[PDB]
Amino acid sequence: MDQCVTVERELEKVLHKFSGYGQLCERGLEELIDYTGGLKHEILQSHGQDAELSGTLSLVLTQCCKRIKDTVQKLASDHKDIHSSVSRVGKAIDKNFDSDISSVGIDGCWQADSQRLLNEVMVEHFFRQGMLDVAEELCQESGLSVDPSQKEPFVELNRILEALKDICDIFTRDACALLGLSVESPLSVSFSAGCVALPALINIKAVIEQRQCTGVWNQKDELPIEVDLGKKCWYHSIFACPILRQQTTDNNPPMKLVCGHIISRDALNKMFNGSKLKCPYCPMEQSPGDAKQIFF
Amino acid sequence: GKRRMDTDVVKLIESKHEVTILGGLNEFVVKFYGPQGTPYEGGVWKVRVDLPDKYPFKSPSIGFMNKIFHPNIDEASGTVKLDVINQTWTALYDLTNIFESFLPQLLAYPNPIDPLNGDAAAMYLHRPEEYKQKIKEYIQKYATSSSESSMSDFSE
Amino acid sequence: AVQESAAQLSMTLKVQEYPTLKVPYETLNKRFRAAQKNIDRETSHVTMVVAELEKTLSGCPAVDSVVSLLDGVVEKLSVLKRKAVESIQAEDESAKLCKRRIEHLKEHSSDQPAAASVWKRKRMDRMMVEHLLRCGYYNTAVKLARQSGIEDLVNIEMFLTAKEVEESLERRETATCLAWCHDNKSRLRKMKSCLEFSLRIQEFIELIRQNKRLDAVRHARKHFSQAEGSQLDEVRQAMGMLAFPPDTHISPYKDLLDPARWRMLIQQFRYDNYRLHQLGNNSVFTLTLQAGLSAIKTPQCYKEDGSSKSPDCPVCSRSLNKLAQPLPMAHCANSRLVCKISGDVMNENNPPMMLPNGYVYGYNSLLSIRQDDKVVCPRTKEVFHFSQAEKVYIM
Amino acid sequence: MQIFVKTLTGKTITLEVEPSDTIENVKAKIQDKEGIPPDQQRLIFAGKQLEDGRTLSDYNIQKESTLHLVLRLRGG
Ligand SMILES: [Zn+2]
Ligand SMILES: [Zn+2]
Repeated sequence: MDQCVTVERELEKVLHKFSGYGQLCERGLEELIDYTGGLKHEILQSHGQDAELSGTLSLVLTQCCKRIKDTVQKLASDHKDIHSSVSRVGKAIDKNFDSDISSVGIDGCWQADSQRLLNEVMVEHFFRQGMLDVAEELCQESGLSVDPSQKEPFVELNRILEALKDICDIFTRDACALLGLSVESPLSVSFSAGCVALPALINIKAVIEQRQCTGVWNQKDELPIEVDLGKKCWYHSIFACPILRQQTTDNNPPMKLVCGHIISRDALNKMFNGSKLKCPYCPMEQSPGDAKQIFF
Repeated sequence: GKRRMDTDVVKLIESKHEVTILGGLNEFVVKFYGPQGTPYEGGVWKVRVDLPDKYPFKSPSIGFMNKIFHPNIDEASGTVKLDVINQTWTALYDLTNIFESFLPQLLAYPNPIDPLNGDAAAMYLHRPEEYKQKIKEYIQKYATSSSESSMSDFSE
Repeated sequence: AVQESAAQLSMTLKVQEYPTLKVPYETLNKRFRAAQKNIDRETSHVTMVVAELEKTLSGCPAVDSVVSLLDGVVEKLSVLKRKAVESIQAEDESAKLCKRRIEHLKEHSSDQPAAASVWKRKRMDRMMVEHLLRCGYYNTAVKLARQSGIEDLVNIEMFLTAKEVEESLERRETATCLAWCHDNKSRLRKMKSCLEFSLRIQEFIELIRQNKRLDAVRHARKHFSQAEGSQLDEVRQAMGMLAFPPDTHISPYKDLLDPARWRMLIQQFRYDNYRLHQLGNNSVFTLTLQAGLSAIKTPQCYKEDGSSKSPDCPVCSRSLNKLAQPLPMAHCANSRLVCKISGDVMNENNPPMMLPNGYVYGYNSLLSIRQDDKVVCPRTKEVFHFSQAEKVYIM
Repeated sequence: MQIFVKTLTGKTITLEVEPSDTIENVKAKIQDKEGIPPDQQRLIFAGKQLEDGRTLSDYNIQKESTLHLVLRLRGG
C-alpha cells in the first residue's frame, strides 16, 4: 500500500491548500465589499452638494483604491501559486502505476469471432449470479438470444433470490449444484488466474528485454515462466519429465526403470550406450528393454 | 536439444543472474559473485559458458575470464576442473545447478591432492596465511519537482 | 479457488488500476485551469473600474459622479466573489472524488476473509463495466454499475459524453462537437488537433448548400481570416464555391459536397478522443482473461478422446475451450500429480504406487479402496493382489 | 520440527526429524523418500557441507530451514 499512500499524501496537500485558499478568498472579499460599502455611506453624512470632494476625503479614497487593487491581484496570484501540487499528484500517479501493459500473450488474436463467445460467457456468468436484469439487457444489445429451455431454470432462481432478499449464498450454491454446474463460475477463476499471472509475465518480458537478449525464448506457443496458483487449481496430472523438462504426451510416455525413477521414452532412447543404461541418480546398470510404461 | 538450452537460459535469467549473450544462445557470459564465508567473498568474476549441440547430454564448457588463485583452476585460461562437469555429467543437471551449487562448492572445498595449479596447492598445503594473502591481492587487483507545465492567458 | 497474498494484490494494483486514478486527475487539472482563467478575468474586470475611478478622482469630481462608481465597484467585487466561490467549490469536488477513489483502492488490505471477497467481486465488476463500455453496450454497463454498487468507482461520464457527441455528429449536427473541442481546447491544441477548423469549414459548406451567401461570407470573415499553411489552401478551396450552385458535378466541389465528409469528421473525432484519454488497443479485462486462460491451459484439455476432460477445469468448458484455442500453453517444469481415485495430491506424504498393470494410484486411495486382501483397478476392472504394488519415485 | 530439503531438480521435500538426530538418519530418510543411495549424497546448509556423524544441533539447524541436496563431487 505504498503507492496509495504516496498518492494520498499529494491529494491531502491539494485538499488542504484548496480549503485554506477558499476560506481566505471569501473572508478577504467580504471585508472589502463591506468596507467599501461603509465608505460609500460616509459621504452621505457630509453635505451632499456637488463638487464637495474636499482634501479630507480624496486621500482616503485613493488609499482605498490602492488597497482594493493590491488585494485583488494578490488573491489572484495566490490561486496560481497552487499549480505545483496538482502537477505533483499527476507525477506521482504516473510514476507509481503502469500506463501501457501491452505484454499481450498473442497480438491480434480475438478479432471478430471471439467477441460472440466472450459475450456468451458473460451472459452465462450473469445468469449464474442471479443478475438476470443485466443479463437480459446484455442479450438485447449484443444480439444473441438464449433458448427458452436454457433460460427457464434460472428464472426460478431469480424469483426465489428476489423473494429472499446468510441464506442467499447457500441457496445459490445448492441450486447451482443441483442444476449440474461447478462450484465457481469459470470466468471468475480465469480472471483470478490472470490477476496472479500478468504481473509476472510483464516483469520477466522486461528483464529479458533489459539484458538485450530479446531473442532468447524463441518459442511462442508456451509461457516462459511457471506461475503457482495453489493446490486447489490442479485439475489434470502433469508429469514434466526431469531430463527434457517437457510434458510427456503420447508417443513418448513415461517409462519406469528397474529402479523407481521415471524417464520419458525419448530421453531414455537418446541416453543409449549401445548396450547398458545408467540411471542418473542411482548407479544401477540396466538394459533399454527393461522398462514398463506408466499410466497416471 | 535447443529447447533445453532455451529453458536453462530463461531459468538463469529469472533467478536474478547477470547474463550477457555474445554470439547467440550457444555461448554467453555470466556474472558470478564470491560466496559468503569463503575467502573469495566480495569478488566479482565473468565466466563464459558454451553449450555443445548435444547439450542436455554432452557437457558444457565453463571458463573464467579473470584470474582466480585456486588449487584446480587454470591461471591462464580458466578451466574449471570439476568432476560433475567433465566426466560425471548426467542429463539432469542444468546451468542453474552449476551456478548455485557447483562453483561455490568447488571454491569452498578445494582438492590439493591431484590439482591443476601446482603453485596454488603448494602454497595452500603449507602456508595458509600466505595463501589467504595472495588470494586477497588477486581479488583486489583483478576481480573488483521540475519546472511547472505552461499556462495560457484568459480571453474575453 | 485461486489463492492470493497481499504482495500479489499490490502487484495487480500496480499493473491494472491506472485509468481509475488518471481520469479524475485530468478532470481536476482542467477544472483548476478554468478556475484560474475565471479568477483572472474577473480581476481584470474589477481593476478596470478601479482605474476609471482613480482617473476620475483627479479632476475634482462631484459626489454624484463618484457614488455611481463606488456602487459599480461593489457589484464587480460581489460577482468576483461569487464566481471564485463556485469555481473553488468545483475544484474541491474533483479533489474529493480523487481521494475517495484512492481510499477505495487502498481498502484492499483488509485482514478479514469476508471483505477481501467483496473487494475482489467489486474489482471484477469494475473491469467488466469498463470492457462493456468499450464494446459499446451502455445500458448494460449502467445497469451492472448500479446493481454492483460501484457507480462512483467507475468512469462512465466520459464514455457517455463521447457517445452523445458522436450520435449528434451522425445526425448532421455541428454544435456539440464544437462545444467538446472548445471545452478541451488546451489539450487538443497541445496534441496538434485540427478538428475545430474542419467543423468551421463544414459549417461554411452547410450555409453554402442552402444558398445563403452573405451569411457564409460573414462567417468566413469571422473565422477564416487567420489561416496559414494547408489551412489557407483549404480556405481558398472552400471560398471557390461562391460561384457555383449546390448541384455541381465537377471534381473539387461535387466530390466534397457529398454526404461522405461526415464519416471523415466522425473518424477524426474518434481519433482525437482516442488520443485525449489514453485508451489502449485492448482493455484490462481482455488482457487479464488472456493471461489467465494461458496460465490454466494444458495439453490434456484438447484431447479428442474426451476422457482427459474434467468437470472443474475452466478451459475444459465449451465456450472457454473455443475461446482460448490460440493462446499460449502453460509452462510446467515440475510434476504435479493428482490421484484419480480421490483427487488428492500424490506428494511425499502420499507416495505414488504402481500396480503391475501399469497404472499408478495413491497410497491412501489404495488403502481406502482395498477389500479383504485385494485391490481392484478402477479403469481396467482387473483384480490385483495388494502386495504386488510397487512404490514409484519422481525425480 | 520440520526440515525442507531442496532436491537437485527443484522439488522441495518436507520432513520431520529430531534436533538430536544424526545425519545418517536424515540420509536414511531421504533414501526412503526420494530413493537415493546414502553413499553418494551431499547435504549443503548455508554453503557448508554437513559432515556425517554430527547432530543437527551441532550445525544449528532449526525448524522451517531449507538445505540443499546434491550428488557427490570432487576436483581434479
Ligand atoms: Zn534410478
Ligand atoms: Zn482442463
